[PDB]
Amino acid sequence: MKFSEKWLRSWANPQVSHDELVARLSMVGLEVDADLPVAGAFSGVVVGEVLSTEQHPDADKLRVCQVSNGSETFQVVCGAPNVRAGLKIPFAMIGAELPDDFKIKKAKLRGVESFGMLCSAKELQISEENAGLLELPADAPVGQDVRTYLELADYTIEVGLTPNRGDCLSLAGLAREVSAIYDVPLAPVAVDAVAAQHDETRPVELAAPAACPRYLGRVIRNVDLSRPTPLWMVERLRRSDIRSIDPVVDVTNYVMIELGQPMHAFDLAEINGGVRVRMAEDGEKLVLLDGQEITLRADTLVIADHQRALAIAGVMGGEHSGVSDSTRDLFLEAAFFDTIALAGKARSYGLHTDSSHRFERGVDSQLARKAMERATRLILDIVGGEPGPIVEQVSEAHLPKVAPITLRAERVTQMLGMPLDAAEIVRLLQALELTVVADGEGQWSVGVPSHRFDISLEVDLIEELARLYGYNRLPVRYPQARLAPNNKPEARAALPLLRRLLVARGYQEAITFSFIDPALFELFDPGTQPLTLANPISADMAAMRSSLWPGLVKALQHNLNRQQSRVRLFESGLRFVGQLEGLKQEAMLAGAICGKRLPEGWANGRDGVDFFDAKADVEAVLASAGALGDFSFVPGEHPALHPGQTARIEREGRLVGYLGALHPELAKKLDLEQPVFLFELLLAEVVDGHLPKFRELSRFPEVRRDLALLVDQDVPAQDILTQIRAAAGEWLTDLRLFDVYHGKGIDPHRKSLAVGLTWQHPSRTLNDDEVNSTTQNIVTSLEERFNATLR
Amino acid sequence: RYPQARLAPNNKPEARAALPLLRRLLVARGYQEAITFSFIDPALFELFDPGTQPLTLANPISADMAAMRSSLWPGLVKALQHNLNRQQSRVRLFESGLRFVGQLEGLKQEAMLAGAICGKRLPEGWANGRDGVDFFDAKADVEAVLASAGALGDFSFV
Amino acid sequence: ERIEQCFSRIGYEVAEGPEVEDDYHNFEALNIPGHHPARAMHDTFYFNANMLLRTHTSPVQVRTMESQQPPIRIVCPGRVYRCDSDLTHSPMFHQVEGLLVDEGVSFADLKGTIEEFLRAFFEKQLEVRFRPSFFPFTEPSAEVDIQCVICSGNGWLEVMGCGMVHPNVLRMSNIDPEKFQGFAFGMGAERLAMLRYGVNDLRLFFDNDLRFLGQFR
Amino acid sequence: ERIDVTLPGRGQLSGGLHPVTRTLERIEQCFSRIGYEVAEGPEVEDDYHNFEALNIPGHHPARAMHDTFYFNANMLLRTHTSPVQVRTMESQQPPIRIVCPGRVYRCDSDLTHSPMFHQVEGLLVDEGVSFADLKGTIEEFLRAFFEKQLEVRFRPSFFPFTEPSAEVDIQCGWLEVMGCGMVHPNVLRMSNIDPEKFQGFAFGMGAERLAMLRYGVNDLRLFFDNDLRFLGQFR
Ligand SMILES: Cc1ccc(OCc2nc(C(=O)N[C@H]3CCS(=O)(=O)C3)cs2)cc1
Ligand SMILES: Cc1ccc(OCc2nc(C(=O)N[C@H]3CCS(=O)(=O)C3)cs2)cc1
Repeated sequence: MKFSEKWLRSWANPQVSHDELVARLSMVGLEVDADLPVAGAFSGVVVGEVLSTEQHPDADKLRVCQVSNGSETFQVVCGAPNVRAGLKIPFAMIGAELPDDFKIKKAKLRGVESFGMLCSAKELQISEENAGLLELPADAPVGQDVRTYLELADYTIEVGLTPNRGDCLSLAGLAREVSAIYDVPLAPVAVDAVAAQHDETRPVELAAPAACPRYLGRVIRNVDLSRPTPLWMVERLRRSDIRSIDPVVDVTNYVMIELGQPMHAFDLAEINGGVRVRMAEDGEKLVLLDGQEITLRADTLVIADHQRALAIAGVMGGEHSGVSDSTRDLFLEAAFFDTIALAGKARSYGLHTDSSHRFERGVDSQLARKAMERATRLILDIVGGEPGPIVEQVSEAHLPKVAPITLRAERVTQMLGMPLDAAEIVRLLQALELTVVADGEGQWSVGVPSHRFDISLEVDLIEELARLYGYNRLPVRYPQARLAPNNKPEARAALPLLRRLLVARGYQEAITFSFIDPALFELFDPGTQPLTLANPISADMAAMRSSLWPGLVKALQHNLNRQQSRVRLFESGLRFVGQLEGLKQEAMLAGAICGKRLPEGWANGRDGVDFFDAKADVEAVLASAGALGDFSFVPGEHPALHPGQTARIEREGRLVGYLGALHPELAKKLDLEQPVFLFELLLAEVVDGHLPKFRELSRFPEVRRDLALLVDQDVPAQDILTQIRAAAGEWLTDLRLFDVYHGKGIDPHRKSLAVGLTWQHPSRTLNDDEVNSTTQNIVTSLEERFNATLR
Repeated sequence: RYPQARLAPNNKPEARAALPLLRRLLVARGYQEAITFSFIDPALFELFDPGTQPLTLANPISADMAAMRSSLWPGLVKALQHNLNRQQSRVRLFESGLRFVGQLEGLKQEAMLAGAICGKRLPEGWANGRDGVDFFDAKADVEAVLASAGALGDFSFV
Repeated sequence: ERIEQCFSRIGYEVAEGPEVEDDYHNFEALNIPGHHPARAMHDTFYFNANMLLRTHTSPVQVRTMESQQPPIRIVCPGRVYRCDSDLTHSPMFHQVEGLLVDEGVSFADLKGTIEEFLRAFFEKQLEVRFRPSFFPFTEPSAEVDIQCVICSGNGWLEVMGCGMVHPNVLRMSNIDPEKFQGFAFGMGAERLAMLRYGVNDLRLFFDNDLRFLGQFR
Repeated sequence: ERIDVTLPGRGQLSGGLHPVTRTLERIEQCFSRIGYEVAEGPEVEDDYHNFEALNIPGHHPARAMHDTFYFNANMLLRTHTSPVQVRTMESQQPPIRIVCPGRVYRCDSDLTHSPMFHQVEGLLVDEGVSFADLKGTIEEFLRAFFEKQLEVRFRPSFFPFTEPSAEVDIQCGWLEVMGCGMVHPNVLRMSNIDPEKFQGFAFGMGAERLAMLRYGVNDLRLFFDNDLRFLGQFR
């Protein structure tokens, strides 16, 4: 909402400077978005009158004019194509200071003496109209300072209104606030009833009184629509960001911006048998004044005649019913439309107007009549004509009525953290035009004025009090709490814990978009239909991810293309699996690595990362809550991964996730030349651990035995290690695979597994006989289960 | 009943490396946390702190628990060799605690973070090199700690 | 992490919810009527008529109010989504929302909480300004400003919003507004991170360039 | 054809923390989450902070060389973390909400008792604090700590620094796990806190005792040997 401060101050003057007013406005809940001067600075410019013009005898593009300042006649040489006798213009006398340090001096232009200059709006920084001289009203006061006359000592304040302050969508609304804020007299425009000159009316029917409980209509005969909108109105509208279009629209707009009442004028000749305020028929067609052809719905209120719809009630007029050049007679409209009935209606047709906005936000239900009289007077002043009587059709039953609210002083003290005096409370609420009647000790019955649509509860009253008292003047307290000692279980691996572990283990944390390209989704999840957005921002951001991998891989190659060799990234976030019916939204921890195993350094080996580097990272995470043993890495397969280098991770047979090298074919497709290692873990299956259960420490020495085992190249190492543990007896304290050999010294389809077996008895020393005995049973077990051999 | 409190949101500065943070970093970096007695043998104290008179107890529990430590090193080294003698090859320990420096008049009781390592650089494993730990392995551990609050550049190893 | 710590140290529980939400939890339960412009496809990402990507973490606070009776002290950090994006705004971002529902909560309590949170967060005894604003879920409501002591490039800045929980919001989730009062607050994580770290361009947050990321080690 | 098996991963894996450290962290967290500040002090303390300020008279048996480690006539190794709570009471005026974990020392040791150990002490000093407040605090702490809705018993006991005082038992037919009490008027008075305006409660517990209960540790001597075979069990 934009406005001229001068015009506001003509209703309620705060008696403080501009800066003070703009500051306070935001502090009371009307945030100022801009405060700008209406024009540039200048002095010595008065209203001048061109008495005569003559053709300059030595330059055809120039004229020799006689101009009066109401005190004296000066010869001014002018080259503007519009300079003519009778014209009221800004006369810059000798000595006048114009913008950008332009001082008017004496001149002898092509042998002719000039005692001043006549100006354009551009020259004065009034408008950008340099086409010619700023033509002032025929009735301008000759000699008066142009800044005084054109009200140039002014600013335009723009307020970013909140949806609850629809009442502030006018100068009337804004001036009421200022009067409340500053406890100053409010002087509203006195609107005298315009007396009917004739008896011509048009009947008005309220076919939908619940959607329009009040409608006012007036016949204005023999209007001259060729006449121009006066400057004061153009300036007031302009200073509110309303561009002048035609005299009749300008006044209905002016009345709206001045008082808050949106109004509409029809060409009386386009009204067949009077007005019918009714709902549209399903598929009723109406062409708007902007040319748009709307196909209406039964839920939409229209202003119609006895033949057809004329306008979409409170939003926009029709082309046919509206004023044209041929218009000689008017039918003025000022009505109240219910906010609930109008909510979202303009939007549903892809429309938004100053009228639709004010009606949706709320228009004072009692205002139509003052607005009607005001617009009548302005129409007669601007375009003439003869007014008939006002036809008021009202439905008392459907008029908005808010029940009085009881405000308790204790409730204000409680909420504000301090008591307010009864006199202060009454003063403040009455300033906002609320009706405050005492209802015993520290209680009142308060009534809501017709312009306010946000007040129905006791808390809304407290809000108003806090707002005008000053939010920053209110006390500061910290909330009381009966708090008890508490904690989460000890044996759990939380995500903040895991993140820091990954950090320590050389990972950088990435955050990628949850919605990816469906084509990317298809690469990592082939037969799966993603959960696809109905209104995606772009089509390459349409699919909800079922893996953090496409996004991580994409961030990895983003870096690779940016001169990065070693990219170690991790992300945590939701996975979206299935369609709405059955959708699983699971938190995942995923990681992606590439490049050298170690950073470049004098002390570091130049080996590239592999599977087993990523494996250690997963192991470290999986052991974070002392439950590593609960997990198993089984040879598995995943479409995004290399089938020869993929591990399916399980806990009690349930799937934890996957670990593996990104599939070489996927890499080809993505133009990725480096091997990439991925892992993804379902956080729900990682968080639980086990509390340490102490096992007694032996006072006796441990015994170690090393075994070199020849096995088929394809038999899994963990299958052998599991068999060894099962056959080692009760005293085995440690089992270590310290080497794997797949060389020339043995068969090309076999491998040697060098294992270290440690035993410790808790109550004595172990003898060589029993240990050799246990060792042979391990071997025997591996001979029968894997056809193993000692090297 | 549970006591009522007018509590206000609060926090410590963001850019700081707290001891619980550092402990977890050293855990991730392959260290085991030890807790050793603050009072050591005067002879051990002398080995690590030549020329200084320890702050000695008047009624020590034993004579080999008479000296207040001026370093967590004698205690850490002792826990390290305790393990070495108990069939351990790779011992990676850290401790945090007070050091006692000076006599009663002027005594400084400063919190220290100390670490001690020995054995193979890496644990025994099929994929791991059999190199023994050295200076530069411990250096990386100190570097990682010193960089924990984005101030690594503030430190110099001379 | 930092925002959570300011409250978890004082009894606030960290609450999480789903990112794919329903119109009841995301709008209706928060006093946002069916005809409200926030619900439109110009601002909200939809799957169908009823299912969407959450516009805030407020639904988490709703799910908490349904699950338990007061006292409630929660902080709700999370990924949130908005349709109307380009520069200055991303389709995905992070925010932390707060809720405290007890027997005798005031606007003074709210001011104290917010002012001390900001002081704690920015590690300065900075000036805090409360400006009246509007939200369907809160009444009274405020936009919170702080001085430019944390720059606009390393005299006030809007950093967050708050308000007293609306009676209808409580009522809808079976909390009696006569017995229980409450306050809520909201803030954008990226905005805060930008203020804290001197980050100029919001788009650096989702590119994941190592040259950006590495600076926060 | 570049297939591989699922052998162990390469390199270094995590170590772990000491069981006492885990226990202290856990105890602190139960209180820090509800406004308690972690307070630390020196281990080499004076007579005043360690005894006198705590209503322990000069002739009291706790002061003797049979229980307390001394450097000279007034300087000692602290027998508790209570001096830290004293230093806090001197430094500030109420409200005070602190937890004081730390190394403490006792002369009379062998088995069942070590010359050095760890304990966490608590202190809350405000305007209207009661014994009901103390019971609530302790009962909820223990349930939080042992992750069970266990039965809590308060038995009347004695301490020079508290009145009334209690020994706190939990089931498993009961086990004594900690002590507490309402701060003695003389203790507050001595540290310029008016006992007419301010009330307070304090509590004390041994970390090793708690760790032993939690982890099933039989012998208290395992805590200071630092055997890797012991330590490794708390990864
Ligand atoms: C049940 C319930 C009740 C109230 C709630 O209020 C959450 C709130 N949010 C704000 C707010 O200003 N939010 C925006 C600030 C910047 S941002 O990141 O765009 C989010 C104010 S009060 C939530 C849930
Ligand atoms: C100023 C001040 C006032 C009062 C204080 O009371 C500390 C307390 N301690 C206990 C207690 O039972 N302690 C022992 C339990 C097991 S243990 O490890 O032997 C220590 C009870 S109340 C402390 C400081």
